[PDB]
Amino acid sequence: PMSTRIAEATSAIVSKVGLPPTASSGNMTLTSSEIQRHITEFISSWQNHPIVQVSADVENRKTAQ
Amino acid sequence: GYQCHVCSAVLFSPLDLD
Amino acid sequence: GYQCHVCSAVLFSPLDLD
Amino acid sequence: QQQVSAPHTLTADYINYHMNLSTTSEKVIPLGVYASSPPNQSINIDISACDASITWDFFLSV
Amino acid sequence: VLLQRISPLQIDPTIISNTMSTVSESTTQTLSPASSILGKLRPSNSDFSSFRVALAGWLYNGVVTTVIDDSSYPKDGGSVTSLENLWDFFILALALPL
Amino acid sequence: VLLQRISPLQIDPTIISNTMSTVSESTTQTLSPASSILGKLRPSNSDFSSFRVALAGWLYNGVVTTVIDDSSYPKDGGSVTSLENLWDFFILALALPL
Amino acid sequence: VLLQRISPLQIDPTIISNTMSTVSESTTQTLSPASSILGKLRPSNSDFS
Amino acid sequence: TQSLVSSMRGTLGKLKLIKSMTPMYLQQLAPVELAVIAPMLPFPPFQVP
Amino acid sequence: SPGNDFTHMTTTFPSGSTATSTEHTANNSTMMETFLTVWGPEHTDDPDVLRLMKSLTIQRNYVCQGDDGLMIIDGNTAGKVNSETIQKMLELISKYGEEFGWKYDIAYDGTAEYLKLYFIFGCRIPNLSRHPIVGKERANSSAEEPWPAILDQIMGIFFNGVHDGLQWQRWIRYSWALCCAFSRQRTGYLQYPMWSFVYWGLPLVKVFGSDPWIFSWYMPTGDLGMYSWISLIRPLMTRWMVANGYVTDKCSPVFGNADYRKCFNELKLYQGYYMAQLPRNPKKTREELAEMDETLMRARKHSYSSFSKLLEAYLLVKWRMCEAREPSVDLRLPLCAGIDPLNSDPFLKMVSVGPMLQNAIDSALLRLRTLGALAGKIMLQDVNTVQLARVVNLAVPDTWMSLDFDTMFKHHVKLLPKDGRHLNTDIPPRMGWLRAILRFLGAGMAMTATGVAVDIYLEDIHGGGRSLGQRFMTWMRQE
Amino acid sequence: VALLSGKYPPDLVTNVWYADAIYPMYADTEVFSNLQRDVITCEAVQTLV
Amino acid sequence: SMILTQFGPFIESISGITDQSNDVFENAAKAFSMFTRSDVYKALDEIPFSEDAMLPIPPTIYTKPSHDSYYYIDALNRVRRKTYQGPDDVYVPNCSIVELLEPHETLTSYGRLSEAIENRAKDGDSQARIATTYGRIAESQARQIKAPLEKFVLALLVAEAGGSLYDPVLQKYDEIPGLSHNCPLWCFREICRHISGPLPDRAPYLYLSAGVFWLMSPRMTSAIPPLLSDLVNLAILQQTAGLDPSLVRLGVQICLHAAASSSYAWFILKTKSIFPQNTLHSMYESLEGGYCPNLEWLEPRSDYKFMYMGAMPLSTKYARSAPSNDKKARELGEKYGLSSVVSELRRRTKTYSKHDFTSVRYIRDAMACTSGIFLVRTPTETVLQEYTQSPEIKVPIPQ
Ligand SMILES: [Zn+2]
Ligand SMILES: [Zn+2]
Repeated sequence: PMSTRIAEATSAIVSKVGLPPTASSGNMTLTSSEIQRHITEFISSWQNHPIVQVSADVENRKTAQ
Repeated sequence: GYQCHVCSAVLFSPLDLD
Repeated sequence: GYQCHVCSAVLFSPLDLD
Repeated sequence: QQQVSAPHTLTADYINYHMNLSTTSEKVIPLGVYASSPPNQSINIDISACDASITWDFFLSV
Repeated sequence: VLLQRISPLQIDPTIISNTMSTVSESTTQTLSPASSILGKLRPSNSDFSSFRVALAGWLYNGVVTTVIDDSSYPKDGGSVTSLENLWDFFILALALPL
Repeated sequence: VLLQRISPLQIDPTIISNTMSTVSESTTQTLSPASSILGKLRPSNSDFSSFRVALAGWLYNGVVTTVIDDSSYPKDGGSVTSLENLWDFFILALALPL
Repeated sequence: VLLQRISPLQIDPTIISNTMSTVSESTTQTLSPASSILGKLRPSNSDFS
Repeated sequence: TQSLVSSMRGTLGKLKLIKSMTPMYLQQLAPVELAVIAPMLPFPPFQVP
Repeated sequence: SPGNDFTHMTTTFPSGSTATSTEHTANNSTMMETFLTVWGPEHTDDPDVLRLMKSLTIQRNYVCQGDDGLMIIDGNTAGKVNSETIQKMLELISKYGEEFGWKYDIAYDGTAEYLKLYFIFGCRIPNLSRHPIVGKERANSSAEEPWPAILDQIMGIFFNGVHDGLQWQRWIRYSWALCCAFSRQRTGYLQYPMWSFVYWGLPLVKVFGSDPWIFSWYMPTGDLGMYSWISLIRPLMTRWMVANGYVTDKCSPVFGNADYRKCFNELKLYQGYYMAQLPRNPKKTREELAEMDETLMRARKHSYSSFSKLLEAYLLVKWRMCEAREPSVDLRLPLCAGIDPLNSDPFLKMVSVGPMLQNAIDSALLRLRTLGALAGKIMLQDVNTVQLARVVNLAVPDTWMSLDFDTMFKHHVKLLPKDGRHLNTDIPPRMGWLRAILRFLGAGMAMTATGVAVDIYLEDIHGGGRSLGQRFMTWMRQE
Repeated sequence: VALLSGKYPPDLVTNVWYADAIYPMYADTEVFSNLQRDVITCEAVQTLV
Repeated sequence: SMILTQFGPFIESISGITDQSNDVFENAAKAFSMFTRSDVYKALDEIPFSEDAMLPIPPTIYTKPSHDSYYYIDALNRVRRKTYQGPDDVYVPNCSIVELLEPHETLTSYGRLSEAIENRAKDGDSQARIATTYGRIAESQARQIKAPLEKFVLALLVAEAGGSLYDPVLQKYDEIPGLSHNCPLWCFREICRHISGPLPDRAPYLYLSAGVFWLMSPRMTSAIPPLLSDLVNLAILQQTAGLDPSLVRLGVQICLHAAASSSYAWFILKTKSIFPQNTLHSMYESLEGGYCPNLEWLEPRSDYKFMYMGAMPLSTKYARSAPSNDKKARELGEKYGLSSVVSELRRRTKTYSKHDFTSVRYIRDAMACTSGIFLVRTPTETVLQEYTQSPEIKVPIPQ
């Protein structure tokens, strides 16, 4: 169903810890690499918005009470 | 043996590229 | 360089293909 | 008709643009996006037979 | 939402875009503050709900401490010799009393 | 119309457009005090039709009190830093004694 | 190469290109001191070695 | 430069003297509305000073 | 039907006149105002209905354009208005119409219908069956126009499919099949090359050895369209030319050491570019049709040297894609119907840009103003970019009408490089009209590239900013 | 943005506007059911202990 | 595989496989001119169609009694028609057409309106004027297309032969059911074969600039040229919009009832409000979640100055509070024999309860299944239907 087919596309778009890091862890044409490089920055700058970090669509069993 | 970055002209040897 | 196998897309110069 | 029916049109324009600015005669979109929102409703009023609507009996005489 | 319903006023940034038009500047200079402020005063995701959330948070300090997000601070330090960081100081210094 | 028939004075709408051609200013600026007045004060040759009525209203103050139109005011204040409202003050300051 | 695998210090050539952006200057001048120094430096990858 | 300082002062003058009704609202209409709204509310107000 | 010819006396009005709309709108609004003022309170009990009627007026909520109207009943503090008193008022509207002849077609479901646009919770629902694909109106029995004007309706099919959120890979792929089916006709036969349709706003798939599905149909048509994809693909195109024996000794400032003239002549790109500018109207007989056919064949037989002076003057400008802009609207908010993450490219463009939520005189006076030469006002003032840049006949296309081009022109196209001032991109204080065209040349490629609309910065003008606009002035002298 | 820019209606009258806005909420107020539940909670606590 | 052997290097150019080139474009356009009208149906004969495209086509489309009882001659000697169902039944009826035909030269199978009948109609015969009236209005109803339908169907067969595509954004293929699961093309094949039957050359009408030609067989009625132009639109939109086939089958079924009706255009005039009434006018009987915009228009309200201020989630209280729909929406289907369509729409509409892209695309795909044709009638009945009505003043103003 389309309800799953849209959710798979949302998960394909929106994709990818608090610890100190370790050492282990001119012109240009258009490329799909550059497309993905733009899209990940866009989704990150949207995802780190503070209203987006908290708000949800459906209230839970505590909020309904 | 790559191109330039001014007028995008390709070259074959690195000497006339430089 | 002929063709990648994720999508059937044909190219040249495998410096582009990798 | 367009040589003698001037001031009817010339006073229709004054009602449409100075007296009751309800006509939107590009901006139709946000009207309906406000009007379709959850707290408000909207009523779709359409006049059937607008050309056969007005005659000398009630409108044109007055 | 309830304060947005009951409140008689409303936010309108066209006041700012009207008062920035009659500014005195030259078209030779490489940076313009009156055109930097109109760029800096467009919020990400274009939501204005945080103002009414900050007004609603006055009823609750015992459980909620509304603070300003870390992403509004000028990218781990800014210079007073850079104009965008002056505008970013202005925005924060006006937003902090609420 | 009766004053217009026998009055010797006439329009000359081009005299302001002639005299504002020799105002020293720079092209680099965004504001233009020479060119703002010509947009604020455009002539249209139908301007004596609103002047001779004010000249004819002097015969009747008991029944007629000629006032300035509501739309001729600077629309909620207008800062003196703005140049257009500064011209709008000058227009009213010349028109009100009539 | 051995200092590469240990040193936490990383070069960021965008620091200079950031800090030389907001320098006030006229277009009508013919020098651009803020822009001559970027053509002097040419921030590139081989500073490390 | 000169023109940039002359533009910055004229910008900050307008930012000081902009006409906005929000400070007057927060002074004298918003406490009236909070005192009207707050008694009829599902979670009652919980305040420390 | 022959033998059927008579006259007839009515009281009705003609169908599509101009003055028959305005006075009907005035008559709509006047009777609605006297409904809400007088007939309303005098004919009902149930003071919820009375309180509802006494709270709204037609200046605050009533919009009418023709016969139809839309009345808006806002939300109160307690939520929405009780949906039964609204129906009790609807019965009074229907009763009110009977007293003087109007038969209202009132409707109350939870949606909004105005000027035949369908919304639900702010939805932008397109009517796909408002216009069909293979359907065309014919009122008379006369024959239609000759063959080379059918491509305008085929482009009409494509641009009508743009504004409705079709499956875009499927829609472009089917548009190619129609585009190649309507290309040849008996008169050697006449035939349009495939670049003549790329001039008409039709995006491509995979050319010059590029990535597949790489441009978008939000690209403009004309020379502003031809600038954008070439300036995006150019360092790959100059590699593909040298990739099969197209090398000359001198380097061009655009394409480098490759002979773009011979490569474009053999591939017939020039001939499509100039052949698409021929008039498709057989203007005022089969011999005039043969005249137009010979004029159209002459463009295909002639070999060409370069593009137009405007496009060649455009191609000296180089831009850069540094970083993507912050979003303009919520992703999970359904703005518009049909577009979703399954319809990937409009979903990215509409979020990154934002939806629109807020002529000969004007040409020729700018032609004489920008060249060295109300009429006392125009000489020193400026207008916005979309009006000042019509001097080189640049217009915001039909495709960008449902988006926010104003914020994109004003803020997110910078005429200054990120590392300061390169001393090559120095627009003089004189001839500051060039900025309004550089805005369009910047915002071309930031919309043609599929995916997120990116913040774009100026990088290079090859001949210098002073010598750039002298080419535009040569085109203005040449008209 | 909200601090720097916010305007009133051109003909605002405070008592008219507020007696328009507040009236639909205080007829059908439904706050009393929470008062009916807050007795049952305190009854259940003492019953438990 | 005939289209593959014919159009090998072109389909790979417009599916993202190979680079586009001018010579492959022109070698394809050389072949696009070289198609007989029978070649399109030969290409349609080879595609294996699935079980979910098969539905019962009624037999009563092909057998319609002729037009003698439909028209008459008014006083003042103008032609009209007598209506059987409703006073707005003034459109083109559906009857047998073949008896008013004489064949073209150069090909036997296709005929046009015979010259003797228009000669006697210009002379002033009673029946001949009625016959040429019906013939000219059937030509004008069949003419309302942009180009011959076989070219559009052939473009569909070319474009949708490349299989599924690949997305550079979602990094995956798309899942759209192919030509085997496409019911309007199955019906378009079956009707155009059953008209011809044993006779070859299998094109029910060809389209020219000035006039059409009809296939000379008793299987041919006037309802077919609007029905085929109606089916081709759904066959294209089921591909290039990603429609659900469970809605497309209803959209074809209503058109088959329209062709089986007494008149085609009149039935579609009376049934043009089934899809929005059952779906769009009945959304969200139970609402549970979803996001909605937060607009307001600024306080000088004549200016229509708007403003977008974030988006808020919906709550439970904002369900469909409007009155019901069932008593008349079911009645409309029960009058016309479409209760199996109306109940099918209502039970599927009652399953969406959140406001996201899924339930919105449901409304789009349900609205797409209405048939967009252009209603054709003579001007002599356009006037005397539209311009004979009058307003009624129940409370006039006194003398
Ligand atoms: Zn080079
Ligand atoms: Zn691949």
